[PDB]
Amino acid sequence: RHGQKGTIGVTYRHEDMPFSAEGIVPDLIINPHAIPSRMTVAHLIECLLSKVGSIRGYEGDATPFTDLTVDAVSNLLRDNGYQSRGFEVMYNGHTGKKLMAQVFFGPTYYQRLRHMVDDKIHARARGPVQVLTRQPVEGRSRDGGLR
Amino acid sequence: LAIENLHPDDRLLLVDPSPVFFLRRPQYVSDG
Amino acid sequence: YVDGEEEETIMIAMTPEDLQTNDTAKRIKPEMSTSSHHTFTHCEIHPSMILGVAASIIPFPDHNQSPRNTYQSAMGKQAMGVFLTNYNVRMDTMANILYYPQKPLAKTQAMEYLKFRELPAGQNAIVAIACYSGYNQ
Amino acid sequence: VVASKASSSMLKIDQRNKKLNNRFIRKAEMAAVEKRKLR
Amino acid sequence: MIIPVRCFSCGKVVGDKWDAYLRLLEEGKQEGDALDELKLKRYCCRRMVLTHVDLIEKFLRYNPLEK
Amino acid sequence: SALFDDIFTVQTVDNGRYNKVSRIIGISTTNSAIKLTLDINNEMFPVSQDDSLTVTLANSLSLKSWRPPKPTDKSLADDYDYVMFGTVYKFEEGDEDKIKVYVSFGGLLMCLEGGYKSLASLKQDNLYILIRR
Amino acid sequence: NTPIGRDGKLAKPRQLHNTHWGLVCPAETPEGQACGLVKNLSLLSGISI
Amino acid sequence: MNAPDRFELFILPDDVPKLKITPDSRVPNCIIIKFEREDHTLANLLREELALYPDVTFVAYKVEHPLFANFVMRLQTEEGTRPKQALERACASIINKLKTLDHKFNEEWNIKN
Amino acid sequence: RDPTLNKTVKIRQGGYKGKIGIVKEANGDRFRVELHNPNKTIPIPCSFLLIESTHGWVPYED
Amino acid sequence: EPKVNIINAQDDEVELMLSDVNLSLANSLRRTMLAEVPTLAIDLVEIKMNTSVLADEFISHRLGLIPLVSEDVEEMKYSRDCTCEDYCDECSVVLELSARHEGEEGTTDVYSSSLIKVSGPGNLNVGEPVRRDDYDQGILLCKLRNHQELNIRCIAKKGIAKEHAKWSPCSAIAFEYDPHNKLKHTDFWFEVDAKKEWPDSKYATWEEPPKPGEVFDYKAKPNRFYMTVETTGSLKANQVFSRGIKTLQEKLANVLFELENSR
Amino acid sequence: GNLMGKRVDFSARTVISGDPNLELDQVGVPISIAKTLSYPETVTQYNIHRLTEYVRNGPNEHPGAKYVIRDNGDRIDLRYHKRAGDIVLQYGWKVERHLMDDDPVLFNRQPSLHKMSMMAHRVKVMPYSTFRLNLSVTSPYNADFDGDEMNLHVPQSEETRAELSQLCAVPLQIVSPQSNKPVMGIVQDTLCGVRKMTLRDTFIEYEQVMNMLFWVPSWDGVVPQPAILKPKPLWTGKQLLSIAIPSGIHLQRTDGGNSLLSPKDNGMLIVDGKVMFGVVDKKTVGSGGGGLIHTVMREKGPKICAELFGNIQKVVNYWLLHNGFSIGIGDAIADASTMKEITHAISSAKEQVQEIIYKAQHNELELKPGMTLRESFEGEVSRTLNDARDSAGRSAEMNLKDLNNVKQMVSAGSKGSFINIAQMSACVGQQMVEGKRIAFGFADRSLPHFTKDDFSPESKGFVENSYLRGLTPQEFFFHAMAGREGLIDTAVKTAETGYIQRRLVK
RNA sequence: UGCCUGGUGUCUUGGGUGU
Ligand SMILES: [Mg+2]
Ligand SMILES: [Zn+2]
Ligand SMILES: [Zn+2]
Repeated sequence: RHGQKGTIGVTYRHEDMPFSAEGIVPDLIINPHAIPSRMTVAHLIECLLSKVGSIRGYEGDATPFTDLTVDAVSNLLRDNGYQSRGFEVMYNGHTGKKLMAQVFFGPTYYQRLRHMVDDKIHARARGPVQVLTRQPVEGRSRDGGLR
Repeated sequence: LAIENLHPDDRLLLVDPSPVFFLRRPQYVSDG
Repeated sequence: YVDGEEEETIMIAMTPEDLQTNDTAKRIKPEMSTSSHHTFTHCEIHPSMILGVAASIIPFPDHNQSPRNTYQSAMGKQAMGVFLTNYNVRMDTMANILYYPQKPLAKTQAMEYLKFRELPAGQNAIVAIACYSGYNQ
Repeated sequence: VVASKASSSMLKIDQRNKKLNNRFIRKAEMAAVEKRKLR
Repeated sequence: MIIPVRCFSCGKVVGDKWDAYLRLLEEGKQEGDALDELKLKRYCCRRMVLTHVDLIEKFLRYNPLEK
Repeated sequence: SALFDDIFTVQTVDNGRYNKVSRIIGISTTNSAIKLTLDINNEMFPVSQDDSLTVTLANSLSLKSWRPPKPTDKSLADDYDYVMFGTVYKFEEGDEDKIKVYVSFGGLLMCLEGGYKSLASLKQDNLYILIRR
Repeated sequence: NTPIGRDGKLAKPRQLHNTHWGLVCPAETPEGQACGLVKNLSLLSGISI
Repeated sequence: MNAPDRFELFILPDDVPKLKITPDSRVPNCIIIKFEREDHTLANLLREELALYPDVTFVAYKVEHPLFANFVMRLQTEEGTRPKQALERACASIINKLKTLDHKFNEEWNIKN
Repeated sequence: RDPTLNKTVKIRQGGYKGKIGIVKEANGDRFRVELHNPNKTIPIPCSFLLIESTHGWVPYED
Repeated sequence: EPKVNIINAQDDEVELMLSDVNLSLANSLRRTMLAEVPTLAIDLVEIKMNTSVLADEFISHRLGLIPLVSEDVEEMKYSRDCTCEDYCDECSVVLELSARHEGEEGTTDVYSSSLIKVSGPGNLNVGEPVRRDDYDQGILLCKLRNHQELNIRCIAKKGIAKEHAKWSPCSAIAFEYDPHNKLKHTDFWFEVDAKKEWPDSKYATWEEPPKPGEVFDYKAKPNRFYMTVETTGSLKANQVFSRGIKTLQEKLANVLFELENSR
Repeated sequence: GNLMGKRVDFSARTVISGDPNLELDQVGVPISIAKTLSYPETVTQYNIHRLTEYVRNGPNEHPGAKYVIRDNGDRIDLRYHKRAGDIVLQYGWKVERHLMDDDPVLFNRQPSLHKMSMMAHRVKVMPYSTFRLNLSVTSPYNADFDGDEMNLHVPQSEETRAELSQLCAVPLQIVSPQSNKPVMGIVQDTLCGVRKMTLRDTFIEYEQVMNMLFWVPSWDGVVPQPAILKPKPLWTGKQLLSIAIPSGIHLQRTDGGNSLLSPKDNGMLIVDGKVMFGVVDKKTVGSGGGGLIHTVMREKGPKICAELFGNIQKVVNYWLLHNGFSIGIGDAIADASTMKEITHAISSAKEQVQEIIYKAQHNELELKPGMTLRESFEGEVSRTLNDARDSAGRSAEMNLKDLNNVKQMVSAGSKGSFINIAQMSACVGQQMVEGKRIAFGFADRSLPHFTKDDFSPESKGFVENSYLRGLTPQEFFFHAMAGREGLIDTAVKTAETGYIQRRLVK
């Protein structure tokens, strides 16, 4: 919900994903490089607030221009036995060894967009042509050619 | 009776071995 | 009610707390020291009501770079959800329905009147930010 | 209408949660505003 | 639409706990306490029951197409 | 066998930016005007100020693919506590008797200032440094 | 919608003006040709009858 | 549409050998082993078992691409030992370790049942 | 003229045992059968098919 | 040389500590338990009638995820390895479901208890859907109102979680070693002090914290591993552990046989 | 529309994705696209056996064929032929076989601004439905994997295939004639991981070194001696990186007048392909001129330079996979000691602006020549506020530790800059619309929440807060105005630039 | 002996996607 669009690059099975000490594997891994240039801090704040809410069984209130601060959410998260900033010690799926860097980890609301690759893939060797110009027709639905 | 009806000193005896304004209780019908 | 022309002649307070006269996390209110005293005539009901329908879905829109808010407003109209409850009896040219919609964990107060809790258009995924194998660059 | 049992239970839960929220959130806001005032 | 059979992240079976969860919420228990009483420890499982919206109760209100 | 040998007293130990790497500066006890600036691994060979180190430089450990050393074989490294292998990337034939030798042990740098007579033999492509304490 | 079209375009009609506060959404606008020309009412706005 | 069948991760075609061995002539007494329809589960186990043998001087493995279920392992032993014998010894040793682990777990489970 | 074309068939061997399909191509000894279960079409030898008839399933003697 | 020590034991989860094994062996065991232990799950659905509001493939996907008792699945054969034409009793289990709502008011819930085993291997304890108790209704499958009926016939086959996640016996395997970070395998992010900003591990009391004057030990390797195995009920925890060990042994034995037959 | 540019046959289009495990000049092609497209191969006595096999396999089995073309020009369709096995191929016939591995294909992304937007790759057939690119070529194409699509064109002749493989091939396009510097370099997490991996205090054990060495395709089978032999054999990251660099490469760079002892590990010195000191980052393996890539291209040629990308990427990606890297909300937070400094700096700047306002209102303000009183006043206020934001950002940046992830990404040059740190941590700063502060849209004020004739910094679009701290409604609206101006400016200037370039080309 | 099919509008307009 913060303009962070992307496409699936590869799918790993349950046993190939990194896991935390309590066995939680992520559903989805995004690159750290998406954050600093675009400055979507709201993404990180939403992840932290959602983590606290799912731990405590509440729904976070992310209304803008309120008195919510990151430090209050961090205190709540620390009181529940997690690192106050949301980091987690995470293990490597392939070898089982600990990762040297801790991983920001939590639930976030994602939405699936209408643009799927199977509705865009198109190839043409030969096919219908226009009557006037005898050049390939236009359109993926009509088995057309590329300009 | 409830926790409120308990004596304040006895409430002080209830020590974990306050609500926050930004944690709502979930609903299903909403409003409008 | 006031329109765009009557607003020229009124003095509005942003919050009811503005009607009366050292933390590193909380934000800073305007000092407004140019005027010795103020005589407000109106007060905003809630400042977050300056947003539209699509921009009322973003959580913490004030912590974001504004072009990202615009991009999300654009992309929220392409998210598959449950457009109506009678999708079985309708014959639309296209229709996309998500199997297991979930309501967001971090919601906004304006989502109550958009029925986003009852017809949500997404799911809560456990997201990890990491350079795992180089396939997410 | 003859609503199902699950729907009736959900309605009761919603009413209770609405009342509890309207009480607790207002109380917390009142507690916070006075502290922000005296600072 | 209807409570998922398995938790997406780990795979715990949460599809048999919807009715018990509603019964617990009916008795006045808080959502966190209700989820704890069902032995849902990991928050990946807790989000499945906590954020589920039950839409089949709205689809069932339409008159069946056959008889 | 050994191309240089001396005993140094550590003047300064600088951790600075890093956690596992320390800069140590030492001057020879038997001969001043010989300086040693060196990078070491703290976790394997921790040192403190005013320590005494026996530093030896050799062009070979004898008495191309690397292999884990068999317990049966013996080499010059059996007498020391910290052995590194590096390449000499600068041999500054400076002033009348000021010679500087720069050696890089895979990014961990060493500079050895001294007279020509002491450091004449250190004009090699690769050097082992053997430190005892 | 603002029917100024594409011919004879200028940046001033497309801009977000000070007087738009509270009446149209500052964030929601299309991309490309219609950027700024297409507006969305704020969540408490109305139109006089 | 272009998604491969999931059983191709572990079901071996008839014409594809499970285990192809080719010598590596750049260094003495080295072989390259290509495992088909296998992944990190067997590879890491074998690699870390072989790394402890005093007569094995180089052992490594890599999975070329996550979308293909195979891995290739490089093994290189001392002059006395043929690498394939070292691989067989590693397999047998891990089998014995697993056997004693199973026996001990059964004993403990019966005790604590 | 390929009497088994456009006929419901069931697979009895291989990696698709017990899946219902419809024969689409019948050149020879390699039948193209679209599967009802996923949305795909696969080749299959004639020996691996069970052609539906008026009385249960019949092997490749239809 | 390897040792096993059990901390907690239950029918559905066991919490144990492995020691004197390599980290690779423990991780391979975890991976094998997660994705290579065969179980039994519904793999074909023949829908004879479905007038419910759910799509046919929606209900098929839901059915495939229902755990079935897979105790004697070793005796069972893989579908592709059975020479029988069609499916026999030795490579498949047939379950049947029939649900209907009577009366013109109310809603009927379809539970997994309604799945009735019709045919299967003789005297093998496989195929029955897992039930927590004798009075547990099970997984909610669908809902029906008046004049809506669901009548299906499902076939269960043997497979592994590599092919599809519905055959996975485990839910989540907690895995952990070196609670006090004596090996320095991780470097702790911090703002002020890394010691008081990071929560203690749940096994921190099982190992002595390092002494203040202790030096780093470069000769140490991870030696004790704490892991918890949770199952979905199709297999008991001890069965999952033992069968993971057996599967790993079979894989290694197959590799050994290939090597010996190569010459 | 029909003569200068026309629609063409033998082409494909689909979404692109990234593959770290592809060579520089390789593209991953889905199986369905490979089956649809074709290349007519002339039957000779070097390939008649293989072509007969392809004809037998038919148009549905890969590798296969779609048509057989006789000498007279008649086409034999293999879908509708009942006797495909009864076809004998004569010399000189053509078989329109399927697309296969190592076939050169032209690859293109729109808009094609320069000649590096069309380059010829080598086909590799892969499952799933997306084109796959090595991530180093995403720079010349100006492409990322958030939904972009790219075009593929298949040559249909021996002459055209030779032209593509000898002129437009990706390795030949590494150095551009526009600025005589490389257009492809190490990017994103490979850049971040080569900075992290080549730090002075990165040591690697033997078992990980063996795996890292086996990953290098060009490795010669000799393991380098460890930097530390006793008590424990340890290799440094610089050694494993030098393994990937071809021998005979010399590179020297001085950063900030550093000495040869490099106390800060800056600068660079590569002797015979071995790194002596210096952290490898954007200044070395980036796309700038005089770096490692430019040196290798000038010295060894396009083939070795193309292999260099693969070697470096594979080693660094394995190391970073087994090490890890992340970013969190805790990385945008500065301690109280720095927050008080930032607040003091901002307050001092606001006091200075207030003094300037008083001086201008009492006619005590000096006038810049060529500018009016109002223009000089506005320029001075803008300069003061920009200096305020820069000072606060500098304080925040100096606060950050070495383990801060944002600082690591900025230092590596992979993503972000100093202004991003300043705005996320310290102060968003002054919002400018059309090069000036926020105008007075209302009657002598910017918003109805301010009094008339108010020139204070917060009344004309100075966002005092940071993104972490959150923006007040007025700052939110002003920042939205500035962002809208940016979007409009981009969407308008693109057409003017396109027209200019078309006129120049014509 | 009963014997197998390639052939696909146009013009406007709108809404979108990647730069
Ligand atoms: Mg893009
Ligand atoms: Zn779960
Ligand atoms: Zn059978």
